[PDB]
Amino acid sequence: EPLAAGAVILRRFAFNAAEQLIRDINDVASQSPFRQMVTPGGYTMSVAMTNCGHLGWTTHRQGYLYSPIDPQTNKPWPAMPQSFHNLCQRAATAAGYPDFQPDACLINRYAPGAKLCLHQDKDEPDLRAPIVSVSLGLPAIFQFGGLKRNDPLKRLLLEHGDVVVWGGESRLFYHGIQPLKAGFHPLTIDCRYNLTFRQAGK
DNA sequence: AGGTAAAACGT
DNA sequence: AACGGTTTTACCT
Ligand SMILES: O=C(O)CCC(=O)C(=O)O
Ligand SMILES: [Mn+2]
Repeated sequence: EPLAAGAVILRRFAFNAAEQLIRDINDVASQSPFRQMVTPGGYTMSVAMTNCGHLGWTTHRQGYLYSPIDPQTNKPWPAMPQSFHNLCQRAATAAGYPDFQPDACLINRYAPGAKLCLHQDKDEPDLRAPIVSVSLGLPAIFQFGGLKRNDPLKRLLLEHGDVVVWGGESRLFYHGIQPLKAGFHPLTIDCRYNLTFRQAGK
């Protein structure tokens, strides 16, 4: 059984590419550091984030925004690593989205207990473009629902190297990550990373 | 009028 | 601890 209409999980798709992806996460973070963003309501997110590529997802007092500039450093986000772009392209093609051209990569870091409450990815103007989501390190429970918040949830363990792609009919589906369980991974030591690729511009 | 804020406590 | 209330409102454009 596939995940949803226009959605698929590619298990261990990024396993072989993982070590290089993690080196490149470190390189990106050396320029635009991980930070826990503050919601408009004034709460600090448990997930630490940074971005690469032309546009980066951020919180602001007025809401959420994709920006070409890191508001912390006041410099552009680091360029999207070739390893990121190549993996994303291969995953998108395998998932049935061969024309996907991302211009934005959000890098999430989960410490033990870190979560991402059920939400939609909707800050992007071109809804024809899919989401490519790459898991690295410690395993996490991914929630995948429907168009409405109360739509029944699928719960899927996402392990190191797993790639999830959604778009088309499932593009605006609610999804999230349950509080991360503590553990060890030889490549990340004590955390989970996630790479979320999007077309956020035109 | 529609979009977005909640990507964030009680049972 | 899975589910759902809150946005059951307050501001922008
Ligand atoms: O960490 C994940 O697997 C999901 C991340 C996510 O939903 C997001 O960054 O919008
Ligand atoms: Mn998301």
